[PDB]
Amino acid sequence: AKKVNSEFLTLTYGALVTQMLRDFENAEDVNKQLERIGYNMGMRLIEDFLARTSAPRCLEMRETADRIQQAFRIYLNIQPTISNWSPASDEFSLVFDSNPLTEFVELPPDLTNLRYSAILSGCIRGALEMVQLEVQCWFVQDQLKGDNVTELRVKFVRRLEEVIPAGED
Amino acid sequence: MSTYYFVIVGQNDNPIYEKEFSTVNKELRKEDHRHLTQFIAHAALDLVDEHKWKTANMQLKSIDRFNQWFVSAFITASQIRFIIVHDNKNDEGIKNFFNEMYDTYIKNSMNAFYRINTPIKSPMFEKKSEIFGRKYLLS
Amino acid sequence: ATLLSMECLKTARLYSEVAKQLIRMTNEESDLRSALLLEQAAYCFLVTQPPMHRKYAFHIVLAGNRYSRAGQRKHAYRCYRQAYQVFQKREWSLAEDHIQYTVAKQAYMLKQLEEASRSFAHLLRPGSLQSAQQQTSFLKEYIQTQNELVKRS
Amino acid sequence: SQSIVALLFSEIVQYSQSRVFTVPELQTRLHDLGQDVGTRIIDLYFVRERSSKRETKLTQMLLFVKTTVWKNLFGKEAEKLEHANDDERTYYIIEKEPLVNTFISVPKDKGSLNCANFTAGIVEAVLTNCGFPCKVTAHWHKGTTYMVKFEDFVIARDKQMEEK
Repeated sequence: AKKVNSEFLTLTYGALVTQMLRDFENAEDVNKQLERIGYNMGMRLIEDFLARTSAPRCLEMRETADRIQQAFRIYLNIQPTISNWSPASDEFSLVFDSNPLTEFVELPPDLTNLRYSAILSGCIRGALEMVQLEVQCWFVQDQLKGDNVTELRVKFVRRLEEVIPAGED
Repeated sequence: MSTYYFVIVGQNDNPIYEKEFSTVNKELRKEDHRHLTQFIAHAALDLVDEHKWKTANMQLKSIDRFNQWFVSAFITASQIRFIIVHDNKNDEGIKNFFNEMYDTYIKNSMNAFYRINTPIKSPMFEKKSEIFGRKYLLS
Repeated sequence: ATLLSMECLKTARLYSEVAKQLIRMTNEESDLRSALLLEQAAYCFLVTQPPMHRKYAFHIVLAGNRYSRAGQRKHAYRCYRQAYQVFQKREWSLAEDHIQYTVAKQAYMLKQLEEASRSFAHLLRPGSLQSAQQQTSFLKEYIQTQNELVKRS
Repeated sequence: SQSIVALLFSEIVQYSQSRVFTVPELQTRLHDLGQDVGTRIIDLYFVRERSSKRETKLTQMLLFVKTTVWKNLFGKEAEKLEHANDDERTYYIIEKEPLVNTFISVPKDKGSLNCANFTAGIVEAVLTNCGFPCKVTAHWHKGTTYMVKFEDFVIARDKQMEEK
């Protein structure tokens, strides 16, 4: 029954963001720790995303893109769209349509340096850590910032696994 | 005509946010009248306490009188007080007009940045106030 | 008639009624009789319950003007004092600031300056949205507190 | 989903544990966050469930909150609402389902209280904004219960209203 309301989680997250900003005036630290907790969630979250689909780690990067894409539909019940691949064809752009945590939560223009929902941008980080595929991942257009629809840019950097599943570590 | 003027009285009884809906005149005297109407917000506060203990509904039509002004009081589940001072009443529309500003204030509520009696600063709510006032009261 | 009402309802503790009919009286019949009856009805309105001094305060100073106008000095002065004390009880310095500018006009000549000085000091123009006449007023407050500093130094 | 909320809330709790050097005011942080969420939960759930209708009767408003907040937050309305006759200021709302243990929780050896306090703070904010300020304490009595302590002023207004 989805056992949650988008509003409910939105309230919890907004209150938490309020809490950090009340803790540290500088948005730099709130961004740091929010990406830290995004990493933290993304490590355990993949343990459930792989509890349903037993996809092989990475045959190709488009497989990773579709995996992370379906992840949000599993959790946040939104379908992102993958596009804008390089001639190198390793990176990509990913579109989040509607963000439950965002829904009518305005941000102070005196707080612009904050990356509000970057937890997801870090969750995939924490996710991509686990499968031994670290990634330079972040946003190029933010529906939060005033852009039309959310758009995160994924630059994969390097692998951590050999012909054995154990891989380098 | 009625010199409609809206004011917020917070949970902790401190005033929050005003919004004129009157014709343009006597603005220097309107500053003193704004002091007056904040005092009237306190007086409303006091009376509407017991008067809302008399009832259980959202709208308490009009309570206080000052020989030219009418005071219309709206109570919410947020126990906010939304007050209009106005020479001649327009209550029939403002019942659901208060309901709509209620819904907008809820929108602000989901914005966790806006908090308990935390004074209004968002342009969104200000432009909502402008469009709604030009709709019914300021008209 | 209203006074007998006052006393007899005071023999019933339900002062609320006579509070309301005395406050509806006191607007009229004079600008002086209106004033002392304003405070009569006012403190009586406060007899039933200590709080909700709000309109109490408002009309008692908006009658303290008339008290300075056409009243015997001890009663008008007890007006000013009790009104101002009621202000400080639940502070709200906004209109208290202008009435303390009046405190200053009676302090620039008679009363003590430091009270007006600190009153305007707590208003603290930036962040309190003062106006052109208010900035000039706190210039004059600087003048009065200059008198006070000079007399202290 | 459930894992996302359960985890993410867990990081609220433990990041507070980071900024907090002891049990009790850690629990106080949990209470404060529950307040900051309930402070809008209240008037959201007002319109959509209470049909935008106020309940001056402490019993009726408290019962309706018991149904609504639990029905939408955690699905199952709390089992029982009780009033203690010895102390009319102090009533109980027992919720056998632990909302902390929905995300099965820490050993309560190094600590005592949990997300139970967070939902207790939610309840307390709902009460204090409904015009019924109160103290809501999570208690491991008969499992999860929330003891509610009404201000003598509030319960006195109630008793006076309960003079028909």
